[PDB]
Amino acid sequence: ATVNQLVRKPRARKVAKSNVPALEACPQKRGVCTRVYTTTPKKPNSALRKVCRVRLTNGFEVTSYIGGEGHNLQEHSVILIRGGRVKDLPGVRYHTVRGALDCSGVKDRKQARSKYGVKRP
Amino acid sequence: KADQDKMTQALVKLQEEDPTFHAHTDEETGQVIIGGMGELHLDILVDRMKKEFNVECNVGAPMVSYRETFKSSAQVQGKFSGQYGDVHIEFTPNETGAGFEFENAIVGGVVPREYIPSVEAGLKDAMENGVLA
Amino acid sequence: SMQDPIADMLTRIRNGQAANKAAVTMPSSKLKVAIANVLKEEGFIEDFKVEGDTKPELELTLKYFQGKAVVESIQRVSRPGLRIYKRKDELPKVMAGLGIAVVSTSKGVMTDRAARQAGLGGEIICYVA
RNA sequence: GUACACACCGCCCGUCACACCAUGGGAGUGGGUUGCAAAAGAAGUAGGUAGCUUAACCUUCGGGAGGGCGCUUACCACUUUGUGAUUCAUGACUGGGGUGAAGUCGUAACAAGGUAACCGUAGGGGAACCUGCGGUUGGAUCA
RNA sequence: GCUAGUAGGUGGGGUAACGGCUCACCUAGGCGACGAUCCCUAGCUGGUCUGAGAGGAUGACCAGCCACACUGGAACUGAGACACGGUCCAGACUCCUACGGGAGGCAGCAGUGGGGAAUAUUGCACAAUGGGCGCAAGCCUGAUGCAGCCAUGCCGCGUGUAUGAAGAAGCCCUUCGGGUUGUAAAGUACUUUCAGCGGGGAGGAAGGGAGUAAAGUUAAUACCUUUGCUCAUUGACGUUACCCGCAGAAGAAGCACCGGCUAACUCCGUGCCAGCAGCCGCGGUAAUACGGAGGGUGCAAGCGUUAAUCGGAAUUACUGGGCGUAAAGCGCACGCAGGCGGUUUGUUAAGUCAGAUGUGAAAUCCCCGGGCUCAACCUGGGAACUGCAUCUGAUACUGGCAAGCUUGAGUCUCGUAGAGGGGGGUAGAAUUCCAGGUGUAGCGGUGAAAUGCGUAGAGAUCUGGAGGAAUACCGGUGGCGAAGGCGGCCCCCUGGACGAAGACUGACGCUCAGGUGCGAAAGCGUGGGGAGCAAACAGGAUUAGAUACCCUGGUAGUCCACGCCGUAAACGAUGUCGACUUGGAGGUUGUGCGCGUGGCUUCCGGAGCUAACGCGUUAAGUCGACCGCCUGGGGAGUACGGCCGCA
RNA sequence: AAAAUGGCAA
Ligand SMILES: [K+]
Ligand SMILES: [K+]
Ligand SMILES: [K+]
Ligand SMILES: [K+]
Ligand SMILES: [K+]
Ligand SMILES: [K+]
Ligand SMILES: [K+]
Ligand SMILES: [K+]
Ligand SMILES: [K+]
Ligand SMILES: [K+]
Ligand SMILES: [K+]
Ligand SMILES: [K+]
Ligand SMILES: [K+]
Ligand SMILES: [K+]
Ligand SMILES: [Mg+2]
Ligand SMILES: [Mg+2]
Ligand SMILES: [Mg+2]
Ligand SMILES: [Mg+2]
Ligand SMILES: [Mg+2]
Ligand SMILES: [Mg+2]
Ligand SMILES: [Mg+2]
Ligand SMILES: [Mg+2]
Ligand SMILES: [Mg+2]
Ligand SMILES: [Mg+2]
Ligand SMILES: [Mg+2]
Ligand SMILES: [Mg+2]
Ligand SMILES: [Mg+2]
Ligand SMILES: [Mg+2]
Ligand SMILES: [Mg+2]
Ligand SMILES: [Mg+2]
Ligand SMILES: [Mg+2]
Ligand SMILES: [Mg+2]
Ligand SMILES: [Mg+2]
Ligand SMILES: [Mg+2]
Ligand SMILES: [Mg+2]
Ligand SMILES: [Mg+2]
Ligand SMILES: [Mg+2]
Ligand SMILES: [Mg+2]
Ligand SMILES: [Mg+2]
Ligand SMILES: [Mg+2]
Ligand SMILES: [Mg+2]
Ligand SMILES: [Mg+2]
Ligand SMILES: [Mg+2]
Ligand SMILES: [Mg+2]
Ligand SMILES: [Mg+2]
Ligand SMILES: [Mg+2]
Ligand SMILES: [Mg+2]
Ligand SMILES: [Mg+2]
Ligand SMILES: [Mg+2]
Ligand SMILES: [Mg+2]
Ligand SMILES: [Mg+2]
Repeated sequence: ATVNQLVRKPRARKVAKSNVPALEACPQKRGVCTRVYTTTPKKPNSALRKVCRVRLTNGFEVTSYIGGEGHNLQEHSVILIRGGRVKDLPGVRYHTVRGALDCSGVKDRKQARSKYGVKRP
Repeated sequence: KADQDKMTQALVKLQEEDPTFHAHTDEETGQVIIGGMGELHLDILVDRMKKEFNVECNVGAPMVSYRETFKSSAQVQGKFSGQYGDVHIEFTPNETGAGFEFENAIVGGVVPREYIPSVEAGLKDAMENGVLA
Repeated sequence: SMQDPIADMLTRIRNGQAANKAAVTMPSSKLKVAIANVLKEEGFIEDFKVEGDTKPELELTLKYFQGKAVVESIQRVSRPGLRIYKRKDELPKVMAGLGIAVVSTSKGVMTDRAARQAGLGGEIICYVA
């Protein structure tokens, strides 16, 4: 690109849209679980992965992943969601936070307790 | 569903006012069970919910836990057809309160031992979901 | 068309040095002669000469130190498309001072060092290393 | 030569079936915002004066000057009407796209892929495609 | 595209003041591709974060400016307001009421409800600084000084420290030998910051109020003022910093991580399950990747996670990238605006350069210092603020003006080659059709067939006629044209290129967004024409099927005039113009004297370039000017809107 | 002459 051309039309940067739309520049958002269900992973991974549909205060409804072993979450439970997409689950762009609001910490967790909201023995 | 949300809020407020009133959602059935000191006590609270909170709801006796069983015995073949799976199972009624009994009576490796657990899992899952209701 | 004559002069030297040509000849002009003198004084070119009156021709005698061109690279910093002017403090340094930069100061065309000593800034004609 | 590399028992295209996701159209429908043509006229401010009234000034002592009030006019907020534009939401149904699963039908390309392939264009056909016309090599072969 | 107070003018009115500020009248202007208008978003700045820098992102705290004060509107008073705690009106809300009528505005401080992932006490003092009023005393001050809450951040400090093999137990691992935890702990000798308890103790305090003295002032040693002098007095913080004393290791470590990237490893459980995951991926019975344990690594009153910004990203490349084949050269050309432009002299000084001056708030940043036990923090001075205006110099270069020159470009004279274009005409060969003669049973087609044709005489052969279309050989890696393209011969009209030797003009040039023209085939419209060929279509075959390949037929179309369309792998997948940089073999077309010198063209190849393949004086080498274009693959060159088109 | 196809796998 010649200088004169660049003067006429400047170089433009990419939009670079975010990958966590529902959060809307908020570290966490709160939502009520409309449904809690298990979904199969994309290839080459085989499991039953726990997910929930949560209607956030912002009003966007997004699938969120309930991490750890076991969950107490049911329909109408209030949970706090954070950014983080599950590779092998399509349309899952958020993770539920264990130990926040209704969501309970993983039982019998002695390592990475803060991540799974488990209080020190 | 909109009435459900209103109902939940109404139930919370009523529970705050009256601690002898207990309202909880059964996770299994998804039914909301209301507990009270009297039928009138519950009727008032239901009426309040309808009038004060404008919640339309239907009140009935909670569904009792029900279990299914077989009365007669029969030998049945389940064939799935590459993907291949063939099993012959004899179902017989057990005594009342005897529970579930599974017997592997395969002889001579007609069915590979590796697939026996899969057969059991399939039966167990199907039994849990029932056959009638 | 020949919109930049000076660029052609530098190109002729560079191409001549690559081709192991003893001399490079171009149509003479006052600026080209001035730039040539700087190269001769800095010992990048052995000698320069002008011939003809109606149509003068500038001949530059290239020098090879060890069968390798003395001028490793020659580049036109200021061009018709984009002109570059530098203040005295901002005058460029080539190859950590090993190279020269031809600067057109008010007094005349001179090396960057000479212009910096003078304290007069000017347009940067080219970098010669 | 090759788009194959558990290596042609390779690879791989499209219709159709099913579930789901985002999206376009759609009798329209309901919000937001706004353009234009009008309407409207609280208060205030300015202008005029049917009338009413008047500490300081003047006076022939009657009044005069000047002012206030009221009325009226101009401007103008709310508000109101008609007709457009734009944006958002939703809509029976419908178009194309994407994602599964070992569904169905074929085999279009990749080897000369068994009618070389492909480009533009026109016609035809369940589908990939097929055919005509002109163009390209980003075709193999040649003993 | 926009605009009628609109643009300007004249007069009058108006403002503190200029002014369409306003009004009348007059003229028809003003604005915009250097983006008007309109739509969307937004307080601005000094600064902050990031970055080597250039940039990029941002504008919380502090400071400057602006706007706003329930919403909408208006004015009054005043030096100043169209006024947070003023007025009036209207509206929405809340409240009072005797129902007639009234009251109110936390985006001051604290606080409540609500919303949210989330953000503090309805504190103390006016002791200091500053402000209002006052002669002053003083009064007022949710400014401000302080306190409370919060790991939110930054900084500093602690949680002991020497000794300690018993290499204890206990844990984990183990080849059961042992190794590891680990001198770690116990054991022993010390130290006591900080916390706690006790006792001392700065500084922020200046001034003001009493007197008292002198001087000034005055009629006055009055009073007043001024400066000294003397005596009590002023501190919210506050149980102040700090110092000192006392007891005792007492009262004080957690979080994330260990497949690779990435420093840190095994064991056990689990078995494509449960799970993990930023990326790559891991898990199906020997998992350093899941969960737990031992051990280790990294950090530490924090440690992770999430969100957000910059970097790495040369991945929008000004610094600092590309476009033969990876994404990217407009199909080609003409050309306005714009960009750029040979050589010489004079002149000017716009750019450029130098110096000077004014300014560029303080703070921040940076440097050198100073003060808090140190640090964070506070602070003095300097630097820096890269900018801008003005003045005075310089004149190389760029520009302007003026005069030149010939070298670029162009004009003329002469000749050469050419399927260059448009128009009219004509020839020969062949096919088809029609008529007649001869003649007899096949013809035609295919891998093989069949459909089809023929005894109403085909096919074959000969003769005459008609009509349309294309021009064998020449013919060529040949030529011509900007590209698309252009092929028998003849005439007519017309474009371009090249060579030779002179003359002539005097930079008259190059590129080119927008714009305009031309632009294969197919297609469309109107009117003609129609031999051959042939989408569609029909029949026969082939096949599992055969909407095909093959066979027999056959319509549009192919042809002509005119009009439209505007696209192709419109390709050299290579923009245009100019300069420079080894060679060889050929083609075609001039020209000079076998040897030269021009134009064009084909193949090979050196340096160099390239990811490689290749390109290689016809560059994809080396440079310059200008333009077009690109920024992962799909979705998609599609949707929508616009423009254009008969479609 | 005709001559289709072989899920995804480690
Ligand atoms: K797996
Ligand atoms: K749809
Ligand atoms: K609609
Ligand atoms: K094909
Ligand atoms: K075609
Ligand atoms: K005026
Ligand atoms: K105006
Ligand atoms: K307002
Ligand atoms: K004070
Ligand atoms: K660049
Ligand atoms: K031009
Ligand atoms: K000049
Ligand atoms: K026909
Ligand atoms: K190679
Ligand atoms: Mg729709
Ligand atoms: Mg009025
Ligand atoms: Mg095929
Ligand atoms: Mg083929
Ligand atoms: Mg092919
Ligand atoms: Mg067909
Ligand atoms: Mg705003
Ligand atoms: Mg950088
Ligand atoms: Mg006033
Ligand atoms: Mg006020
Ligand atoms: Mg207030
Ligand atoms: Mg407040
Ligand atoms: Mg809340
Ligand atoms: Mg008060
Ligand atoms: Mg490592
Ligand atoms: Mg294991
Ligand atoms: Mg970058
Ligand atoms: Mg690149
Ligand atoms: Mg390609
Ligand atoms: Mg390409
Ligand atoms: Mg081209
Ligand atoms: Mg100047
Ligand atoms: Mg400053
Ligand atoms: Mg000049
Ligand atoms: Mg040519
Ligand atoms: Mg001619
Ligand atoms: Mg045609
Ligand atoms: Mg036609
Ligand atoms: Mg035919
Ligand atoms: Mg045919
Ligand atoms: Mg195209
Ligand atoms: Mg072509
Ligand atoms: Mg192209
Ligand atoms: Mg051109
Ligand atoms: Mg070559
Ligand atoms: Mg389109
Ligand atoms: Mg369109």
